[PDB]
Amino acid sequence: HMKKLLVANRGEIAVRVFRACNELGLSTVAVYAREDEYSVHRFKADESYLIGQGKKPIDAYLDIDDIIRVALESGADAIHPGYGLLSENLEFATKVRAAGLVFVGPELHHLDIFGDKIKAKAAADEAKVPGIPGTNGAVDIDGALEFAKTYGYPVMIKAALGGGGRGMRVARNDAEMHDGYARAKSEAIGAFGSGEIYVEKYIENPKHIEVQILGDRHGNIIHLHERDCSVQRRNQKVIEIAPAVGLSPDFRNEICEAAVKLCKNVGYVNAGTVEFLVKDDKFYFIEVNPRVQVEHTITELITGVDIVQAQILIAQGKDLHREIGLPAQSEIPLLGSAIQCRITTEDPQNGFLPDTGKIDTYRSPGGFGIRLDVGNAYAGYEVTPYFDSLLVKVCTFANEFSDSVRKMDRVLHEFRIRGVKTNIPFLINVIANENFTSGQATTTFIDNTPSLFNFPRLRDRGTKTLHYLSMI
Amino acid sequence: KFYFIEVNPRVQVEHTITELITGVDIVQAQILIAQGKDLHREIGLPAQSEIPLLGSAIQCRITTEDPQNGFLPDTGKIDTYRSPGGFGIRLDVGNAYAGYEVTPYFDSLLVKVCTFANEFSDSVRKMDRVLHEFRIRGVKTNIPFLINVIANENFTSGQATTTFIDNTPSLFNFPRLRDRGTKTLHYLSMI
Amino acid sequence: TVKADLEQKIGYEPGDHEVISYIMYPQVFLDYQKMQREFGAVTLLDTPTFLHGMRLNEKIEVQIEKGKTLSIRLDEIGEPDLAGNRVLFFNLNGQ
Amino acid sequence: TVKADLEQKIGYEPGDHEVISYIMYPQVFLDYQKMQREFGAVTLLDTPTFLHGMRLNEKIEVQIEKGKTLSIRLDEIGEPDLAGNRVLFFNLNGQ
Ligand SMILES: CC(=O)SCCNC(=O)CCNC(=O)[C@H](O)C(C)(C)COP(=O)(O)OP(=O)(O)OC[C@H]1O[C@@H](n2cnc3c(N)ncnc32)[C@H](O)[C@@H]1OP(=O)(O)O
Ligand SMILES: CC(=O)SCCNC(=O)CCNC(=O)[C@H](O)C(C)(C)COP(=O)(O)OP(=O)(O)OC[C@H]1O[C@@H](n2cnc3c(N)ncnc32)[C@H](O)[C@@H]1OP(=O)(O)O
Ligand SMILES: Nc1ncnc2c1ncn2[C@@H]1O[C@H](COP(=O)(O)OP(=O)(O)O)[C@@H](O)[C@H]1O
Ligand SMILES: [Mg+2]
Repeated sequence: HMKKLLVANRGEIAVRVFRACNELGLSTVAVYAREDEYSVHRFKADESYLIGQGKKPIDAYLDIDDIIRVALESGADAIHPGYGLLSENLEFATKVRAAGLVFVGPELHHLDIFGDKIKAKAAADEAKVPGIPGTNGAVDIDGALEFAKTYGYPVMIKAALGGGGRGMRVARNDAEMHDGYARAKSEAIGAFGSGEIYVEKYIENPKHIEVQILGDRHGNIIHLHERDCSVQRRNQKVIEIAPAVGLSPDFRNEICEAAVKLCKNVGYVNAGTVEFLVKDDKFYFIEVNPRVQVEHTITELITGVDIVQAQILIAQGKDLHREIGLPAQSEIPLLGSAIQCRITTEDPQNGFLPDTGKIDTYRSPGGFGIRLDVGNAYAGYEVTPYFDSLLVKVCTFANEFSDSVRKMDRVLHEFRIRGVKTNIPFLINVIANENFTSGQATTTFIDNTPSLFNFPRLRDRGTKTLHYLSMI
Repeated sequence: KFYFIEVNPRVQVEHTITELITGVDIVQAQILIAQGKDLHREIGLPAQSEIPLLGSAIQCRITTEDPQNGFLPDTGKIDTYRSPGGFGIRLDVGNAYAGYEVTPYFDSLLVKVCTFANEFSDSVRKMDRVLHEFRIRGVKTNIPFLINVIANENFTSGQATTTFIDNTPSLFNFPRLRDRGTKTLHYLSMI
Repeated sequence: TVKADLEQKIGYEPGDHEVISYIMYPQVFLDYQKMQREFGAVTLLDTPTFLHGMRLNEKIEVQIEKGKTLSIRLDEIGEPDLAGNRVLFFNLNGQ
Repeated sequence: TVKADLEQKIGYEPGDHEVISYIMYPQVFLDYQKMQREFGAVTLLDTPTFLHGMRLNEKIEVQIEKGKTLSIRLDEIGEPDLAGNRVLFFNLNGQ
């Protein structure tokens, strides 16, 4: 019944869904803001339409009514939201399903249950999956202080709608707890409107484990193993690996089983990610992401399962094991290990601020074990400050984790992006580290390793020679 | 029944699909064997019964042979190059980039593309996708012929033989391509 | 007979309108077909662009079909070489 | 203390020759270091290229190391824009 799909996103995820749609034989519709007119994803689709005319480009990509209007006038049967803009938005999915278009996502009750952190924690408690010992709902500042008294420091302040570590603060004493509560309140009203701050127990050096969940309309729910995303800077993911090579297979199986049984209790559909906090052979639920994730690529590499294709086919109502063709849970293969690196415009010698400018050189590596999901990184592309800093996702996969590390080091040295600064030297430093190589990296690994921020001087002799030749 | 013909005492062009379905880096193992290392002790390959079969893979070699010109190797200036990516796609590009002047001296190969998947049908679908997503302008390529061969039911069933191309004239029917960016730029330049 | 001859001359099977216009204006229709094969549907360009081309640093948008719009920008006009050719530095669709 | 101050001023630990040249010619050595950071080792260029730059359609080869030779061709010099900047269309190493 589906013949045409719109992607309400941009960048590399739009191209990823376009490639999946072309493999599934469907037509593709792109949307783009005026400031995103030179994006690759605009020209990778059968039809492209300008959206959000006159708005800011981020607000243009959040123009819900314009997106449904474009999808209706283009004859698109469905809308894939991708991630990061309206994938977790309850209002957008509600309007999409009210317009008669198929929403490639979970159900509305899944969206508004897993959107807010305290309701997701309540659902996990109903599924008896253990979580961080925290407040039973959004407490006040005084209640947060009371929790800091009875359960004792360390505690962590977290907002119930925070994203990307925005509404999340840390506290060590009483006054810093007040400051963190005030800052989380300001960030919650500023970006999300309502402040619903809770307080959770802080764990010393945890391991961030994410489990990928696929569920269909018939109720078959499987897990595509797990991902280790512990390597983070300021609670933002830097390098993600799959599977958790630093953990025992039985413990990973327990984490995966808890995730799939949580999703079975909530009756989850489509692709989803369950985030878990691992500390010395016990796990705690944090959130469920009701969308495809950025790091789904390494899960596809280690399992062989096309996550976006299965997402679209589940949105078609197809059976997980009969029509899509996925095997049983015990038959899901583990094809080696994979590592994902996000090459961004963040300058590690400038406090990881996003550099802007014109890319004058782009060379991408290839070969065995290398997967590229490029965004907008071609030569001549003018990097704008409007959108996110991502240039190209690169994934290296191999039978052994050591060979994956070696391939990713080769890739990061083979990559050449000139004109804008990149986080490539930081990624090289992290890859060379023995904690990451052993796979026992924690969430505090980057913040407690100052040697990651020592960068060798690069000659860059081609750029300087061309500059002098132009000068003379 | 099977018959020997010859042994190629070297790495092959199509070693890529073998290392995709096995996971075993053939060129790396070549160098490590030339270092005198042991296959299972130092290189680390498992025993023969433990060599994996990770799905199926397809290699297509995109060349400058023009199928509407008797597969003669076209030469000229490459003015457009867009390469696909994503899940299941492997690229081993030769000299194929924007601005590269294809000379008649060397081999006609532009880029080797390999698609791999758990199922052969998914590999075929991915290869059709990447053959349509590939954009090389300025020189003719064998891409329309590869699209025709990938579309054929004899190929997709796996039952193709060495006479399949020579006995299927429908492989040489090529749809007209609009190429409207090139023509528009040509008219704009002329005016 | 005319339709088969025209299907030989042009690279496809013509419609009735193409056959009848080939009857009245044979060389004009064939020259139009040659210009279609060389420059494409120039009817989609706007008239100042159609008659005058492009200036330096000009941005034009050509809607070639529904949902497809070519973003064309002329960045530089090269000096003519010894063979009389000029290299024109376009930015088509960002590239 | 001079060596430590130079290690502050230039982005690396200097040699004895660099320290002693910084003592004799303080501003001249710092200007040389700034030009090294901006233009690189221009001593590797040939003298007509060093003094006059590059002609249109000229091909030069710059050996920056043993086994590393930069192939540089100036294809086109762009007209200056309103900010006074020119775009120079180089072909470095085939690209
Ligand atoms: C992400 C994937 O899975 S890609 C799989 C293949 N599908 C696509 O590429 C969708 C985009 N469509 C196209 O590129 C082409 O129209 C094709 C491949 C379908 C037909 O090929 P052609 O006839 O030779 O080119 P066509 O005349 O139709 O289009 C002319 C130009 O408009 C470009 N174009 C294509 N889609 C759009 C768009 N939505 N908006 C603006 N320009 C577009 C084309 O890239 C082409 O430019 P090019 O010279 O760099 O290739
Ligand atoms: C195939 C693989 O496995 S890639 C692994 C390493 N990557 C490589 O590219 C190996 C070649 N070496 C290089 O490119 C560089 O010397 C590096 C990466 C080691 C150091 O990078 P930089 O310090 O920033 O640039 P460097 O000053 O050394 O070289 C200047 C230019 O000479 C180029 N160059 C590099 N090797 C050669 C060569 N053998 N011949 C001619 N030019 C060369 C570089 O590409 C560079 O041009 P660029 O601006 O486009 O990148
Ligand atoms: N209570 C806690 N104690 C210690 N570390 C935590 C705690 N809660 C979260 N973290 C770390 O901080 C990160 C929070 O990111 P997350 O909340 O998942 O971002 P988002 O809100 O965008 O989903 C996690 O990766 C986790 O490792
Ligand atoms: Mg989270």
